[PDB]
Amino acid sequence: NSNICEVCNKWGRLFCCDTCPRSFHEHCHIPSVEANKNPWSCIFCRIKTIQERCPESQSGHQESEVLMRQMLPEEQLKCEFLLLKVYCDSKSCFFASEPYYNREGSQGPQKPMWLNKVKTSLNEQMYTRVEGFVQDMRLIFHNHKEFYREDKFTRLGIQVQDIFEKNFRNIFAIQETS
Ligand SMILES: [Zn+2]
Ligand SMILES: [Zn+2]
Ligand SMILES: [Zn+2]
Repeated sequence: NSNICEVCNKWGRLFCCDTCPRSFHEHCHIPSVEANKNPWSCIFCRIKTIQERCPESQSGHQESEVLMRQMLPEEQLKCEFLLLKVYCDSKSCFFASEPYYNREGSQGPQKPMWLNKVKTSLNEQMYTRVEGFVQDMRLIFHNHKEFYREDKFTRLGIQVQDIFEKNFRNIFAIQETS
């Protein structure tokens, strides 16, 4: 197994996957690493198993169909993995915790949003459809663009949104387009 956390790239108290060489901090894995379960398989292994069981699940889909799916166990898992993929980028630190807004010439957003809040919402099964999760994720970056306006700090929102969007298209097998 790896000697660093797959998500945050630091050593510490790590839990090791039994089916691949990844390791995790307890609250870096999503969902949080399970108390018992020997063997234990991480979210990367669980996602690979879904595709292996149903190879046709990788054929191209329309985004509009994906968004309307109900959050059954497999879609819940895919959203947890997509959230994890955003936490795996170090620039996710800017969007993890509750923001505040006091900048000359800007007003804060109507509905603030952040990664930890989305993490809690997923854990408490508050989203009924994939659309709920995706809308909150996109809102994080949209609020950031709007608030920071012409400051070059707006680019962090662009960069982290690109990681989200790429991973969304991969995990949910969105039909490739020009
Ligand atoms: Zn970690
Ligand atoms: Zn694994
Ligand atoms: Zn199948």
